[PDB]
Amino acid sequence: IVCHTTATSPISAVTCPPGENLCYRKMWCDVFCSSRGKVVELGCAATCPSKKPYEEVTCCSTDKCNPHPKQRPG
Amino acid sequence: DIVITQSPSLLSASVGDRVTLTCKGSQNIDNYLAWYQQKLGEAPKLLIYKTNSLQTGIPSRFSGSGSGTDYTLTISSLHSEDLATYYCYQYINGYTFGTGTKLELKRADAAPTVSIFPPSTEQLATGGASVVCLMNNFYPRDISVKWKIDGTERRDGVLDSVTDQDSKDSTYSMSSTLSLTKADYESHNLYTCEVVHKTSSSPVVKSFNRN
Amino acid sequence: KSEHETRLEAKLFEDYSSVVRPVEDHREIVQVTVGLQLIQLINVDEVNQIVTTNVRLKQQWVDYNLKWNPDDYGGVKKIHIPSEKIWRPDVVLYNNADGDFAIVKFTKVLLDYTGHITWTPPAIFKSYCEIIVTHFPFDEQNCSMKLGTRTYDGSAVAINPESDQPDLSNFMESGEWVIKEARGWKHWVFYSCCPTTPYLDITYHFVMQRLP
Amino acid sequence: EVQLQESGPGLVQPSETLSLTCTVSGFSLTSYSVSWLRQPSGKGPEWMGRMWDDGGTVYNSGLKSRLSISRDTSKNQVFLKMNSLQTDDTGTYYCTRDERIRAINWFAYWGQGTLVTVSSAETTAPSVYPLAPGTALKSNSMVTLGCLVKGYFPEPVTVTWNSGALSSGVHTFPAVLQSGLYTLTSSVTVPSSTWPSQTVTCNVAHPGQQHQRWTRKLC
Ligand SMILES: *[C@@H]1O[C@H](CO)[C@@H](O[C@@H]2O[C@H](CO)[C@@H](O[C@@H]3O[C@H](CO[C@H]4O[C@H](CO[C@H]5O[C@H](CO)[C@@H](O)[C@H](O)[C@@H]5O)[C@@H](O)[C@H](O[C@H]5O[C@H](CO)[C@@H](O)[C@H](O)[C@@H]5O)[C@@H]4O)[C@@H](O)[C@H](O[C@H]4O[C@H](CO)[C@@H](O)[C@H](O)[C@@H]4O[C@H]4O[C@H](CO)[C@@H](O)[C@H](O)[C@@H]4O[C@H]4O[C@H](CO)[C@@H](O)[C@H](O)[C@@H]4O)[C@@H]3O)[C@H](O)[C@H]2NC(C)=O)[C@H](O)[C@H]1NC(C)=O
Repeated sequence: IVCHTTATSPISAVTCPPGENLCYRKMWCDVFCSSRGKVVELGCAATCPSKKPYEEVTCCSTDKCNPHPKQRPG
Repeated sequence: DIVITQSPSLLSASVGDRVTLTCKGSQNIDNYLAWYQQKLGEAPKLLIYKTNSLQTGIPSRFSGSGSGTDYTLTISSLHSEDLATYYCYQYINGYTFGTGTKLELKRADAAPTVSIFPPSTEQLATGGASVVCLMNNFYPRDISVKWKIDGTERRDGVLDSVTDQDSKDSTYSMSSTLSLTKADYESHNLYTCEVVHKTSSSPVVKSFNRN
Repeated sequence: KSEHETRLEAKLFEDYSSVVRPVEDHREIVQVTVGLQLIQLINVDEVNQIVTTNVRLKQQWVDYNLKWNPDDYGGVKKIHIPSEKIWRPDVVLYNNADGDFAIVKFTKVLLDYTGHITWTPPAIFKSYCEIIVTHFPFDEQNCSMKLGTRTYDGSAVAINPESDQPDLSNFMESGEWVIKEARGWKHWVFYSCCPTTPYLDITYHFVMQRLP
Repeated sequence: EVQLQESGPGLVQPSETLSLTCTVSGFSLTSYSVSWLRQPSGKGPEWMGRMWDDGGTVYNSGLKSRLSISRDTSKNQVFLKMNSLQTDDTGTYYCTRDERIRAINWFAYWGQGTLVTVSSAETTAPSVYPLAPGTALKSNSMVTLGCLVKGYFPEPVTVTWNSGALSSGVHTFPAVLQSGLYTLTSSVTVPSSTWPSQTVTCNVAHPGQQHQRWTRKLC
């Protein structure tokens, strides 16, 4: 599976490694939240990562399904 | 402070030529470099500053370029009134100047107008005598003068002086003066100035005597 | 001499603007070299897992409009000028426990004739620390501090860590704790506002362990 | 409009002070700085010091004790004083109008200059003898006539030909040293019909001794 990733800059589509066949998106407010919006993290995972009360994880199993929230999926 | 070396030291080129002067620094100059023109007996004139800013008034044929350590002034189509010495200078770390690139014009050959003048009445009164010979408007600067007293030559007591190329017509001009006592002057009769230049096979001769 | 340094400061600031980035073309990214100097742990709250540290937030960049020729000012090669008067990248400390951004004192900067700036303003930071649960007969906790430009993004001001570790050379050790380990990592951080334009942090952490 | 003129004595004898002046026009000294430069003989130029636009001064650290720059904004003059002279300080001396960007400065304009030479020798009076030909061949549009400037000290010297109506016809040559005193020649080309009809006369000037004279041809 191919996933968008904030590991790189700018954000890139990467072949998610073997075992890791879900693409994810985690978002959370940091200190800049009122000016820049939520932090955006994109990447690969085998199983869906641990949500925390303040964070907001999502998961999906299709190519480029985890874009930046101001960009189109697929 | 930053030492600066200009090449070429002496430059020969004809009208319409695209000449390029260089100016390399011992350390990084960071574009803070100017160029000025110095004609002989005249106030120096700023051409370029900050590497490539043309000074207001200066012809568009002048242009600058460079970065870091190496810099260049270009004259795209050489005019005759650009015959001068061109100095670069640096102004971030002290104030150091370039050695100087002298600009000399190529030209067609020209033959010297030779005239001779005997020593005047005033000088003869003072117990001295100077015979002068003027060779005006020639090219190249490849000229030999010879003085003669009653047919044999006199190297002793002669003082030659050649000018720098004329602003107008790119020619040189020479003047030599034979200095004698009044005793030694009329001790001889025939006084002759003999000029050898490549615009004639034989020398040009001008002369006089007691009559 | 006083007279030359007076004139120097006047000449430098007559036509200066502290509002614009010190770059010739606006596409240039200003390079700021960042380093955290840890000085002393001054408080340890074990109930809330908060440590107050005294730091200095060492910054270095070049302002091209603040170059001068030493021969013009009696051979002076450096001056101290108030940090209030110049442009600054506005690097701030955050993930602070009480008061989200850390207030940093505005000490003077060292300026030199190439326009180089060095600024080492002191601050009091309050970290939140995570208890490390790997092996703790001897207790251990991990405290971290994030650094980044408040407003500028990574295409205007790039922060570059001077070292892999925080500077512990003027660190006064404790009687109870020891810094086991301490590193700095630079990150590219993206926010919902801005898909194309990244921001930059440097997170310094130190692991403090209790002595027997 | 923007002009600078450097005045001052060509000769100063060693272990004394040199006093120069820079008369200025086109601008005010309150808004523009003025620098002093010089070129030692067989060497490059070097910056001596500056009179700032705000009234203060700065000097080449090597010349710091000898130098002292001042000004008078009503007279539009910048002054130089340079004590304890010697043979190594022999050259041309310019004043310049400086332009700036932020705290950086450079030399924008110049004056003609002033030659300054350091030797004990006395200021010698020139001798201007006439030079006129013997034979007259044809009635053609070119005939050379000249003046012999002999035995003056020091350089430079400036020759004038019938006021200044000579213009493009004149040649003057570099002077030469024979035994510690200079000697120079100058010439001019005219129509050969002019030389018999019109009277022909040159006039010379020498700045070190203030010397001046005129001479007509005794053909
Ligand atoms: C106490 O708490 C603190 C604070 O929470 C904890 O701090 C964390 O500590 C860990 C280390 O323990 C840090 O992880 C490392 O982070 C660095 C830096 O990460 C950033 O930069 C990455 C790369 O950037 C560069 O390359 C890319 C090209 O891909 C380029 O675009 C970019 O411009 C730049 O040039 C980013 O990928 C990375 O993104 C990730 O994290 C973001 C959030 O932080 C997130 O948004 C992203 O989605 C993404 O998840 C980030 O921006 C990493 O460089 C480093 O990664 C290496 O190490 C791990 C080891 O597990 C491995 O997974 C990686 O694949 C990578 O592997 C190399 O190094 C290994 C050794 O370290 C080695 O084993 C490998 O062989 C491999 O080495 C090869 O390459 C390198 C060159 O890269 C070369 O040197 C070698 O010779 C060899 O060729 C880690 O992930 C955390 O950053 C840090 N977190 C914070 C907030 O500070 C602390 O750990 C706690 N301590 C305790 C005791 O509890």
